[PDB]
Amino acid sequence: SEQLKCCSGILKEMFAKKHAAYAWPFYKPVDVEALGLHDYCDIIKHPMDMSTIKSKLEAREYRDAQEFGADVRLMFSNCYKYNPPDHEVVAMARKLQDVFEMRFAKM
Amino acid sequence: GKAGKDS
Repeated sequence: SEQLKCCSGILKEMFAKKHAAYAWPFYKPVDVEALGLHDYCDIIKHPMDMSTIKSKLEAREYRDAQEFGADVRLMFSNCYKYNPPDHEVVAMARKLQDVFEMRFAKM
Repeated sequence: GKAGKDS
């Protein structure tokens, strides 16, 4: 229970104004109808995003912090898999993942 | 894939 409270706090920080300039691509599910994304679901078998993670915390779907962390890392991994490594969204992902990993390590 | 983002 205490683990999951910390997970909620980590996600709240990831949604916070101070990180918004690089966190915003991850707020909502990737829009697969947008121009250029017609192949997203062919490449990414398990989409994930911060609003879906929030809804799962609110439904108590995660039984512990490790399950929550797996979905956060899935979100970042999907970004690293789909996009070219030099893409601006990958640099944003690395920054937000640093925010996450330092908090998740220290809970 | 994804375009230049910035918003």
